[PDB]
Amino acid sequence: STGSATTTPIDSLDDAYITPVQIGTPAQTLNLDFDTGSSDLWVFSSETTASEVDGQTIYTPSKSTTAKLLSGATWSISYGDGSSSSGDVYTDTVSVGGLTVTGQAVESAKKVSSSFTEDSTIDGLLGLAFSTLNTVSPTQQKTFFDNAKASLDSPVFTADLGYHAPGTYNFGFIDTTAYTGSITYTAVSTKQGFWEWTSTGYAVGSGTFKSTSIDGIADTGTTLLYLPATVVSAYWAQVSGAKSSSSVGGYVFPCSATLPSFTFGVGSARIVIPGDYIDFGPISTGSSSCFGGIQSSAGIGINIFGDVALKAAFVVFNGATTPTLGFASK
Repeated sequence: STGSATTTPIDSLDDAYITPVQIGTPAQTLNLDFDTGSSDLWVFSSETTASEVDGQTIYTPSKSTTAKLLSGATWSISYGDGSSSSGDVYTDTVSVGGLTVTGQAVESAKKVSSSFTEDSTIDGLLGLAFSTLNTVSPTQQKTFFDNAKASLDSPVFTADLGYHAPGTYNFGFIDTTAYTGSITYTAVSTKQGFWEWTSTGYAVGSGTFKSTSIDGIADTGTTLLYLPATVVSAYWAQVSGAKSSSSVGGYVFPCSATLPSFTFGVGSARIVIPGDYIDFGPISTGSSSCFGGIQSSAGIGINIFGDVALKAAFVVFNGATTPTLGFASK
Protein backbone atom coordinates (compact mmCIF):
# COMPACT_ATOMS: atom_id res chain seq x y z
CA SER A 1 0.00 0.00 0.00
CA THR A 2 0.86 3.68 -0.24
CA GLY A 3 -0.53 7.03 0.83
CA SER A 4 -0.09 10.59 -0.43
CA ALA A 5 -1.37 13.74 1.27
CA THR A 6 -0.88 17.43 0.66
CA THR A 7 0.60 19.48 3.49
CA THR A 8 -0.22 23.20 3.69
CA PRO A 9 1.47 26.09 5.53
CA ILE A 10 -0.68 27.44 8.38
CA ASP A 11 0.25 31.05 7.68
CA SER A 12 2.23 33.33 5.37
CA LEU A 13 5.51 32.59 7.20
CA ASP A 14 5.37 28.77 6.96
CA ASP A 15 5.32 28.63 10.78
CA ALA A 16 4.06 25.05 10.55
CA TYR A 17 2.32 22.75 8.08
CA ILE A 18 -1.01 20.94 8.42
CA THR A 19 -2.06 17.72 6.72
CA PRO A 20 -5.62 16.36 6.71
CA VAL A 21 -6.09 13.07 8.58
CA GLN A 22 -9.22 10.92 8.67
CA ILE A 23 -10.03 9.48 12.10
CA GLY A 24 -12.86 7.13 12.97
CA THR A 25 -16.00 5.83 11.32
CA PRO A 26 -17.58 7.77 9.73
CA ALA A 27 -14.40 9.75 9.12
CA GLN A 28 -13.68 12.85 11.19
CA THR A 29 -11.09 14.92 9.31
CA LEU A 30 -8.63 16.84 11.48
CA ASN A 31 -5.69 18.92 10.28
CA LEU A 32 -2.59 17.61 12.05
CA ASP A 33 0.99 18.83 12.33
CA PHE A 34 3.17 15.95 11.09
CA ASP A 35 6.16 15.96 13.44
CA THR A 36 9.24 13.85 12.76
CA GLY A 37 10.58 15.03 16.13
CA SER A 38 7.94 13.33 18.31
CA SER A 39 6.00 10.09 18.46
CA ASP A 40 2.48 10.77 19.72
CA LEU A 41 -0.63 11.16 17.59
CA TRP A 42 -2.79 13.47 19.71
CA VAL A 43 -5.89 15.47 18.94
CA PHE A 44 -8.16 18.17 20.23
CA SER A 45 -11.29 16.33 21.26
CA SER A 46 -14.70 16.39 22.89
CA GLU A 47 -12.76 15.71 26.12
CA THR A 48 -10.57 18.83 25.87
CA THR A 49 -11.23 21.40 28.59
CA ALA A 50 -13.70 23.76 26.92
CA SER A 51 -11.83 26.97 27.75
CA GLU A 52 -8.75 25.54 26.02
CA VAL A 53 -10.49 25.02 22.67
CA ASP A 54 -10.59 28.07 20.39
CA GLY A 55 -11.54 27.24 16.80
CA GLN A 56 -9.92 23.83 16.41
CA THR A 57 -11.75 20.89 14.93
CA ILE A 58 -12.28 18.19 17.56
CA TYR A 59 -12.35 14.41 17.49
CA THR A 60 -15.45 13.01 19.20
CA PRO A 61 -14.79 9.33 19.90
CA SER A 62 -18.39 8.66 20.96
CA LYS A 63 -19.43 9.38 17.35
CA SER A 64 -16.97 6.84 15.92
CA THR A 65 -18.24 3.28 15.69
CA THR A 66 -14.66 1.98 15.52
CA ALA A 67 -13.31 3.92 18.54
CA LYS A 68 -12.39 1.94 21.64
CA LEU A 69 -11.11 3.37 24.91
CA LEU A 70 -7.65 1.99 25.64
CA SER A 71 -8.36 1.14 29.23
CA GLY A 72 -6.13 2.78 31.81
CA ALA A 73 -3.91 4.50 29.25
CA THR A 74 -2.84 8.10 29.67
CA TRP A 75 -0.35 10.38 27.93
CA SER A 76 1.49 13.60 28.67
CA ILE A 77 4.02 15.38 26.49
CA SER A 78 6.18 18.46 26.66
CA TYR A 79 7.76 19.92 23.54
CA GLY A 80 11.03 21.78 23.00
CA ASP A 81 9.19 25.09 22.68
CA GLY A 82 7.71 24.71 26.17
CA SER A 83 4.24 23.71 24.99
CA SER A 84 2.47 20.62 26.34
CA SER A 85 -0.68 18.49 26.31
CA SER A 86 -2.09 15.40 28.04
CA GLY A 87 -5.10 13.11 28.20
CA ASP A 88 -6.39 9.58 27.63
CA VAL A 89 -6.25 7.20 24.69
CA TYR A 90 -8.52 5.52 22.17
CA THR A 91 -7.73 3.13 19.37
CA ASP A 92 -9.43 3.90 16.07
CA THR A 93 -9.02 3.77 12.31
CA VAL A 94 -6.71 6.46 10.95
CA SER A 95 -6.14 7.23 7.27
CA VAL A 96 -3.62 9.56 5.65
CA GLY A 97 -3.83 10.23 1.94
CA GLY A 98 -5.52 6.90 1.26
CA LEU A 99 -3.33 4.79 3.57
CA THR A 100 -5.33 3.22 6.41
CA VAL A 101 -4.19 1.89 9.79
CA THR A 102 -6.68 0.10 12.01
CA GLY A 103 -6.18 0.12 15.77
CA GLN A 104 -4.05 3.27 15.79
CA ALA A 105 -3.58 4.89 19.20
CA VAL A 106 -5.34 8.26 19.04
CA GLU A 107 -4.40 10.30 22.08
CA SER A 108 -7.32 12.48 23.12
CA ALA A 109 -6.37 15.73 24.85
CA LYS A 110 -7.99 16.62 28.13
CA LYS A 111 -5.60 19.55 28.56
CA VAL A 112 -3.48 21.59 26.16
CA SER A 113 -1.14 24.52 26.82
CA SER A 114 -1.92 28.06 25.75
CA SER A 115 0.17 27.97 22.57
CA PHE A 116 -2.00 25.15 21.23
CA THR A 117 -5.25 26.86 22.21
CA GLU A 118 -4.08 30.05 20.55
CA ASP A 119 -3.38 28.33 17.24
CA SER A 120 -6.76 27.64 15.69
CA THR A 121 -5.25 26.00 12.59
CA ILE A 122 -3.65 22.95 14.26
CA ASP A 123 -6.03 20.24 15.48
CA GLY A 124 -3.26 18.03 16.91
CA LEU A 125 0.05 16.37 16.08
CA LEU A 126 0.96 13.19 14.22
CA GLY A 127 4.35 11.99 15.44
CA LEU A 128 6.77 10.39 13.00
CA ALA A 129 9.88 9.93 15.17
CA PHE A 130 10.65 6.49 16.62
CA SER A 131 8.03 4.78 18.78
CA THR A 132 10.48 4.60 21.69
CA LEU A 133 9.55 8.26 22.37
CA ASN A 134 5.80 7.63 22.58
CA THR A 135 4.49 8.86 25.94
CA VAL A 136 1.50 6.56 26.45
CA SER A 137 1.54 4.87 29.86
CA PRO A 138 1.54 2.14 31.06
CA THR A 139 1.74 0.55 27.60
CA GLN A 140 3.72 2.53 25.04
CA GLN A 141 2.04 2.83 21.65
CA LYS A 142 3.30 2.79 18.06
CA THR A 143 3.35 5.67 15.61
CA PHE A 144 1.17 5.71 12.51
CA PHE A 145 4.25 4.97 10.38
CA ASP A 146 5.36 2.09 12.60
CA ASN A 147 1.86 0.56 12.38
CA ALA A 148 1.69 1.02 8.58
CA LYS A 149 5.24 -0.03 7.79
CA ALA A 150 4.79 -3.73 7.11
CA SER A 151 1.91 -3.03 4.70
CA LEU A 152 3.74 -0.34 2.73
CA ASP A 153 5.25 -1.10 -0.68
CA SER A 154 8.57 0.18 0.76
CA PRO A 155 9.13 1.03 4.47
CA VAL A 156 9.62 4.75 3.89
CA PHE A 157 7.90 8.09 4.04
CA THR A 158 8.95 11.33 2.37
CA ALA A 159 8.60 15.00 3.29
CA ASP A 160 8.40 17.56 0.48
CA LEU A 161 7.59 20.82 2.22
CA GLY A 162 6.90 23.94 0.17
CA TYR A 163 8.21 27.46 0.57
CA HIS A 164 5.14 29.66 0.94
CA ALA A 165 3.25 26.88 -0.88
CA PRO A 166 1.73 23.44 -0.29
CA GLY A 167 3.84 20.30 -0.40
CA THR A 168 3.44 16.57 0.07
CA TYR A 169 3.90 13.71 2.53
CA ASN A 170 4.11 10.32 0.82
CA PHE A 171 4.06 6.93 2.53
CA GLY A 172 5.42 3.74 0.99
CA PHE A 173 7.04 5.09 -2.20
CA ILE A 174 9.54 7.57 -3.53
CA ASP A 175 8.15 9.93 -6.19
CA THR A 176 11.04 10.16 -8.61
CA THR A 177 9.44 13.17 -10.32
CA ALA A 178 9.54 15.24 -7.11
CA TYR A 179 13.27 16.01 -6.98
CA THR A 180 16.22 16.84 -9.21
CA GLY A 181 19.47 14.91 -9.42
CA SER A 182 20.01 12.03 -7.02
CA ILE A 183 19.04 11.31 -3.43
CA THR A 184 22.04 11.16 -1.10
CA TYR A 185 21.51 8.82 1.83
CA THR A 186 23.19 9.28 5.17
CA ALA A 187 23.39 7.30 8.42
CA VAL A 188 20.86 7.69 11.24
CA SER A 189 21.24 7.13 14.97
CA THR A 190 18.00 6.16 16.70
CA LYS A 191 19.63 6.26 20.15
CA GLN A 192 17.65 9.35 21.24
CA GLY A 193 14.50 8.31 19.35
CA PHE A 194 14.98 10.92 16.63
CA TRP A 195 15.93 10.93 12.95
CA GLU A 196 19.42 11.98 14.03
CA TRP A 197 22.18 12.36 11.45
CA THR A 198 25.46 14.19 10.83
CA SER A 199 25.75 16.96 8.28
CA THR A 200 29.17 17.28 6.66
CA GLY A 201 29.36 21.08 6.87
CA TYR A 202 28.07 24.39 5.61
CA ALA A 203 28.58 27.46 3.50
CA VAL A 204 27.21 31.00 3.78
CA GLY A 205 26.12 32.60 0.52
CA SER A 206 28.75 32.18 -2.18
CA GLY A 207 31.42 31.52 0.45
CA THR A 208 33.66 28.50 0.70
CA PHE A 209 32.29 25.29 2.16
CA LYS A 210 33.44 24.51 5.71
CA SER A 211 33.85 20.78 6.30
CA THR A 212 32.73 20.06 9.84
CA SER A 213 30.47 17.43 11.40
CA ILE A 214 27.14 18.77 12.67
CA ASP A 215 25.00 16.21 14.49
CA GLY A 216 21.33 17.10 14.47
CA ILE A 217 17.76 15.92 13.92
CA ALA A 218 15.47 16.12 10.88
CA ASP A 219 12.41 17.67 12.52
CA THR A 220 9.39 18.66 10.47
CA GLY A 221 7.68 19.90 13.63
CA THR A 222 10.24 22.65 14.31
CA THR A 223 9.94 25.82 12.23
CA LEU A 224 13.51 27.07 12.18
CA LEU A 225 17.07 25.82 11.64
CA TYR A 226 18.97 25.60 14.97
CA LEU A 227 22.74 25.19 14.65
CA PRO A 228 25.88 25.74 16.77
CA ALA A 229 26.57 29.31 17.80
CA THR A 230 29.77 29.45 15.72
CA VAL A 231 27.86 28.54 12.53
CA VAL A 232 25.00 30.92 13.24
CA SER A 233 27.37 33.81 14.00
CA ALA A 234 29.17 33.20 10.70
CA TYR A 235 25.84 33.38 8.86
CA TRP A 236 24.52 36.58 10.45
CA ALA A 237 27.89 38.32 10.18
CA GLN A 238 27.11 38.48 6.42
CA VAL A 239 23.93 40.52 7.02
CA SER A 240 24.56 44.22 7.71
CA GLY A 241 22.90 45.27 10.94
CA ALA A 242 21.99 41.76 12.10
CA LYS A 243 22.43 41.10 15.81
CA SER A 244 21.44 38.67 18.52
CA SER A 245 18.76 40.22 20.69
CA SER A 246 18.29 38.76 24.16
CA SER A 247 15.01 40.67 24.51
CA VAL A 248 13.54 39.29 21.28
CA GLY A 249 15.03 35.81 21.77
CA GLY A 250 17.46 35.41 18.90
CA TYR A 251 19.00 36.93 15.83
CA VAL A 252 17.12 39.77 14.20
CA PHE A 253 18.02 41.72 11.09
CA PRO A 254 16.90 44.85 9.26
CA CYS A 255 13.84 44.00 7.18
CA SER A 256 15.48 45.98 4.33
CA ALA A 257 18.27 43.37 4.05
CA THR A 258 18.79 40.87 1.28
CA LEU A 259 19.66 37.58 3.03
CA PRO A 260 22.39 35.26 1.74
CA SER A 261 21.69 31.60 1.13
CA PHE A 262 22.83 28.89 3.51
CA THR A 263 24.20 25.55 2.29
CA PHE A 264 24.39 22.35 4.35
CA GLY A 265 26.22 19.16 3.47
CA VAL A 266 24.76 15.68 3.17
CA GLY A 267 27.73 13.46 2.53
CA SER A 268 29.38 14.92 -0.56
CA ALA A 269 26.08 16.52 -1.65
CA ARG A 270 24.91 20.05 -0.89
CA ILE A 271 21.45 21.44 -0.11
CA VAL A 272 21.05 25.17 -0.68
CA ILE A 273 18.55 27.13 1.43
CA PRO A 274 17.69 30.35 -0.45
CA GLY A 275 18.05 33.56 1.57
CA ASP A 276 14.32 34.28 1.42
CA TYR A 277 13.62 31.04 3.32
CA ILE A 278 15.48 32.54 6.28
CA ASP A 279 13.17 35.60 6.61
CA PHE A 280 10.49 35.24 9.31
CA GLY A 281 9.25 38.79 9.02
CA PRO A 282 8.72 41.64 11.47
CA ILE A 283 9.27 40.81 15.13
CA SER A 284 5.96 42.59 15.84
CA THR A 285 3.44 44.12 13.48
CA GLY A 286 4.84 47.20 11.74
CA SER A 287 8.41 46.71 12.98
CA SER A 288 11.36 47.10 10.62
CA SER A 289 13.29 44.49 12.63
CA CYS A 290 12.82 41.00 11.20
CA PHE A 291 13.28 37.63 12.86
CA GLY A 292 15.91 35.26 11.51
CA GLY A 293 15.25 31.70 10.40
CA ILE A 294 18.67 30.41 11.46
CA GLN A 295 19.16 30.50 15.24
CA SER A 296 21.58 29.15 17.81
CA SER A 297 20.98 25.71 19.30
CA ALA A 298 23.11 26.60 22.33
CA GLY A 299 21.08 25.60 25.36
CA ILE A 300 18.66 23.46 23.33
CA GLY A 301 21.16 20.64 23.68
CA ILE A 302 20.71 19.44 20.10
CA ASN A 303 20.93 20.87 16.61
CA ILE A 304 17.64 20.88 14.72
CA PHE A 305 17.19 20.74 10.97
CA GLY A 306 13.68 22.16 11.05
CA ASP A 307 11.40 23.33 8.28
CA VAL A 308 13.75 26.10 7.08
CA ALA A 309 16.25 23.39 6.11
CA LEU A 310 13.90 20.57 5.17
CA LYS A 311 11.75 22.63 2.82
CA ALA A 312 14.83 23.21 0.62
CA ALA A 313 14.98 19.43 0.00
CA PHE A 314 13.08 16.30 -0.86
CA VAL A 315 13.64 14.22 2.27
CA VAL A 316 13.38 10.42 2.58
CA PHE A 317 12.76 8.93 6.01
CA ASN A 318 13.86 5.35 5.39
CA GLY A 319 12.45 3.05 8.05
CA ALA A 320 14.24 -0.09 6.92
CA THR A 321 15.74 -2.37 9.59
CA THR A 322 18.66 0.04 9.73
CA PRO A 323 17.04 3.44 9.19
CA THR A 324 18.66 6.10 7.02
CA LEU A 325 17.81 9.59 5.76
CA GLY A 326 17.93 10.74 2.15
CA PHE A 327 18.15 14.29 0.81
CA ALA A 328 17.75 15.56 -2.75
CA SER A 329 17.57 19.04 -4.23
CA LYS A 330 14.28 19.92 -5.90
